[PDB]
Amino acid sequence: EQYYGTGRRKEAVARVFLRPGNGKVTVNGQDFNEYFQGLVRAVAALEPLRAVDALGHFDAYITVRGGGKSGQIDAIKLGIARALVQYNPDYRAKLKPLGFLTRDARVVERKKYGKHKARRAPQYSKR
Amino acid sequence: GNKIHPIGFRLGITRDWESRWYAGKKQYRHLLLEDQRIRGLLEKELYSAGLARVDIERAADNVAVTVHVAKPGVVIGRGGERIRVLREELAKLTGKNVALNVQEVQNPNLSAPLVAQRVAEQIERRFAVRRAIKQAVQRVMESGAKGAKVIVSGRIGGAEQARTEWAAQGRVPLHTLRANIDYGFALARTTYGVLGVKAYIFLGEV
Amino acid sequence: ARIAGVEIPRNKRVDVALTYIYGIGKARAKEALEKTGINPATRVKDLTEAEVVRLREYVENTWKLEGELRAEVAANIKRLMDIGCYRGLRHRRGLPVRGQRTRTNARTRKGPRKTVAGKKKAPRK
Amino acid sequence: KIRIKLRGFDHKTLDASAQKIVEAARRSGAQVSGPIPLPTRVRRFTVIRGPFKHKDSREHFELRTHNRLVDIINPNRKTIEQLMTLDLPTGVEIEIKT
Amino acid sequence: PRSLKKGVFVDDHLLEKVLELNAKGEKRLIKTWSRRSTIVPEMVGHTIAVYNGKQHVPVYITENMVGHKLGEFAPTRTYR
Amino acid sequence: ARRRRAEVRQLQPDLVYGDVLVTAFINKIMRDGKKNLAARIFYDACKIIQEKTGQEPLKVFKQAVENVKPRMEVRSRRVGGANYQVPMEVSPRRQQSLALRWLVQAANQRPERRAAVRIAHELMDAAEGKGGAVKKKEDVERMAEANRAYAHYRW
Amino acid sequence: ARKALIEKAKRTPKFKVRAYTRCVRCGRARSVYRFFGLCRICLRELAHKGQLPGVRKASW
Amino acid sequence: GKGDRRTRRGKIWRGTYGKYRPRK
RNA sequence: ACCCCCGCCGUUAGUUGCCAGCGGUUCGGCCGGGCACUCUAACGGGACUGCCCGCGAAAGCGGGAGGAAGGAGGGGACGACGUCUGGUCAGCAUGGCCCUUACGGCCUGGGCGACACACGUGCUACAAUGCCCACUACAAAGCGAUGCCACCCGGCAACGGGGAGCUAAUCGCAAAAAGGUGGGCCCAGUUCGGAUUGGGGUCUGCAACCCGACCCCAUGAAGCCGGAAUCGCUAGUAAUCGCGGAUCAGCC
Ligand SMILES: [Mg+2]
Ligand SMILES: [Mg+2]
Ligand SMILES: [Mg+2]
Ligand SMILES: [Mg+2]
Ligand SMILES: [Mg+2]
Ligand SMILES: [Mg+2]
Ligand SMILES: [Mg+2]
Ligand SMILES: [Mg+2]
Ligand SMILES: [Mg+2]
Ligand SMILES: [Zn+2]
Repeated sequence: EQYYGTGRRKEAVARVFLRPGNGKVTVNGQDFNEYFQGLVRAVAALEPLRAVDALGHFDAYITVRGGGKSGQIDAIKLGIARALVQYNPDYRAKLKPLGFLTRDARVVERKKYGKHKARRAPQYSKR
Repeated sequence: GNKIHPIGFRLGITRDWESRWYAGKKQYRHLLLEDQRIRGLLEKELYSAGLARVDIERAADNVAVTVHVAKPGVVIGRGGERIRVLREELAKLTGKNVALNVQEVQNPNLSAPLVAQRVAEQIERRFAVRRAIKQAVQRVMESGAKGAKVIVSGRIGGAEQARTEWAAQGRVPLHTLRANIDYGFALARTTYGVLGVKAYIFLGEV
Repeated sequence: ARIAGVEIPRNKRVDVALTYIYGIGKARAKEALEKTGINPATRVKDLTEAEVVRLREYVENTWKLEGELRAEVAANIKRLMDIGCYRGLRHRRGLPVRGQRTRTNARTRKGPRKTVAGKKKAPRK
Repeated sequence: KIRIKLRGFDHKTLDASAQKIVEAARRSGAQVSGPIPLPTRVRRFTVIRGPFKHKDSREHFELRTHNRLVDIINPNRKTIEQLMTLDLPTGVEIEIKT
Repeated sequence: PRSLKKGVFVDDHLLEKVLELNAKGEKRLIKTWSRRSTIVPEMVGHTIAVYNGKQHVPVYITENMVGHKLGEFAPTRTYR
Repeated sequence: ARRRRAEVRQLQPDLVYGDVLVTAFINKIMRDGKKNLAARIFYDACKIIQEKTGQEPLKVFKQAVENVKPRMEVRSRRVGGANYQVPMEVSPRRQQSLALRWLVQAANQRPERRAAVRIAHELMDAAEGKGGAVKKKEDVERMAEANRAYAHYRW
Repeated sequence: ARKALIEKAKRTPKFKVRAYTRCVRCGRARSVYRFFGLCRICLRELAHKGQLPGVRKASW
Repeated sequence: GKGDRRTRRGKIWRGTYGKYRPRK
């Protein structure tokens, strides 16, 4: 009837809803190719599908809010990866070795004082 | 010149605030300046009583104030005549209308502020600094405490060169964020100059 | 086509081209073309004798341009310069007028650095 | 429909406070909307550590304010009885608008 | 590209003191610390002495220098 | 790197050829992390290699890298006074880094106003064995083997 | 921070632009925070004692 | 660029609005 | 190590949230409704070389499984006994010395903003992996009482007049910018770059000459990638892009 998987990346949340069907994707309304209009990376998000020969067998409604269309592309990629497991829990065996079921914990680094950008340290002359 | 205040460092845990009351934007700065006015007089007065802390709770035009002392008597007064003078001298400062409780200090020998002032005074009377210090650590260490330490600033004995005296016993982990170390500082005006006094007392842990 | 005082902007978009005039900027460009109703994109060469007349006339007569303008500006400066006007003295002395720092960064108004001898050991770093 | 809004500095002096208000009125009115959290507003004070120079000393201080809501629809006298005068915390301050 | 808005400012120390002299014609000198004030026609012909912040310099106010502000005619710093 | 032997970051394959080496090259084109413009340029280029060249872009590319990888390079070294330039092999790893870097560099050294083209044309020239990229490569080897006397300082 | 120069409390600005914060404890006019009436120093001193209600040490 | 006070960026950089970066 | 922020899961809580799921629609999650989900904030779980193979006397090293994650998972707070006669009596405190019609105090004005020059830290840039115009899309953390300012009007505009809501997860600052789409520029000191200067004007403030920021017109400099020498950063880091805050009338 329906399947779920969230998915978060670099501060992005993607609600992934798979549903046996054609293979289209409605990201926040616009078509998959409409929200990510011209982003050589987009293709990534659906990689967990091709992982187990899905896509042309499922369908996906997706809500995405937070971060940037790049982070969303990874949240969504994780969503489609999780949801694809509630469906058949047997997918892990092949879906995980790729690492799709991991939550990239790489986040912006705090901006420490004394320094220009968390690390970028100010420069000196005839020290 | 390193190391943070052992209290301010632990405020989240093993140590509560001296003024716990909500407020904001338009009031906070006014409602705080007051607290300082309060504490101002209490320390200027209740010296001989042995001041150690001045909790100040609030809710609305009915302040708290719970002065903590070693000699609760000196505070109260004869039959309670002084706690009348002050408690009144109080509203002549804050129309707010406030109470004035008084708790007694169970062994002023575990009150960093006291141990400090204790030493600060001796030094003002011209006692041998190192002695006064060792003694103090002993008293504190000799009546409970899993650790203690005292530090006197400089110009020890009126010496032209500012020095710095020590003294310590048992664990006194300033780094362990959960120690529960009472910190106390005492000044010490003198013919030759100011000399700060620091008292550190360690109790339990968790 | 030649327009204002010895003006001959050619082979570029008319707007761009009009820019080549003393008193005309990217602003008056789109306007003079706006009013005189001419495509701004037309290459000056591809213009029309009819358009070159409405432009030549609208512009030359609507704004104070070229020589006559430099005459004004020069005239102005001369004035606040004749009267004890501080601002005028800044012109004489050749230093920046709009109240900027003259301890460093004033080369655009001073010219090339005029290095002199100095004092070493006194960390001028 | 009595909307309560609780704010405090201690995230316990509220969960304690606002929780009393829940168990109390849960015996004289509706069933309460449960104490709903609400984002916290933090105030940062970045200060130079020592006096005179040392531009890169610093050390951060923040004054985080917490909020709680609750919401009791179906007000019924006894509700305004179990609540009206039975609070306890001092580091709290309420505002209610039924 | 200066600008005040609506209400050309002029301290009335010298203002109501300059026009009072307009009644008997003019006068022979003035002296105000109000270098903050704009110059109005009534000042023309006159000779107001402005303050360096140290001295009172004699400034003959002519038409050509109306809109300006007195101080612009009494230099502050000393250079070269 | 005093402690470990810093392992190589492994890159996610191409979003079209699924070739890691490509991502690498694209990363060398990128600047200010504007990885889209970077990816585009390399793909537009691949389509410029399709038109003007009846060959598959991917193979033209790899061919290029190949001719641009130096197999010997000179590394300075202090040996009794002077700093003799010792000639020596080049790690497989370093060969790539240099090849790709050199390509992008020479590519941005070309005249054609369009970024995507400079890459397109540079790659091709490289394949044929000509171009600023292969120059540097052959210049390097020349440098070594011309200092092959101090090669007994093997390093 | 001379008594004499703590005429700031005088209101009488003659014009309200001559008004200026000043520390409500040391007179440290130079970097007085509004929300406290205190200067960067005193603010730090008191925060360490705990006399600044709900003003813990930041970190993240 | 970020410096031309009479362009989009020049306005954005200077955090302002005018004939070159209207409110909308 | 005990504390804080970020990674995964669950409980409690639902005016944040969504047809997830149903009916309606000015089809705006707008309406009813619903807490599932995102989230909000409080608490609980989870990692310990705990399990498997290999070496080792042991500590542990290598490898593998599970897992969001590991062998200190990523970033903070946190700085030993002491050193430098380190820094600050100008934050405050304080010994000693000195001044008391004044080395005190009030005021107006000037100065701290001077320049032939030298250096440090930076901003903007020299351009096509770019600049300009238009259209269109994703963020976080913050701040708001005379304060944020919706929307409407007058102005090219700064801004002015009018005026709703907000006491602020429910209103405002706010537009994110880089980006995607379409057009223009066509390699030129240029639709690069904006210094400098002339003029007009807004705004704060008693007051913007000295000495404010902003807007519009004109002006349109040096600069075509930098000698010797020299600085930063090991990953979500550098690089690059915009957003907020404190101080604060305004603002350099
Ligand atoms: Mg950043
Ligand atoms: Mg002021
Ligand atoms: Mg430009
Ligand atoms: Mg073992
Ligand atoms: Mg530690
Ligand atoms: Mg010294
Ligand atoms: Mg000194
Ligand atoms: Mg200065
Ligand atoms: Mg209008
Ligand atoms: Zn202070």
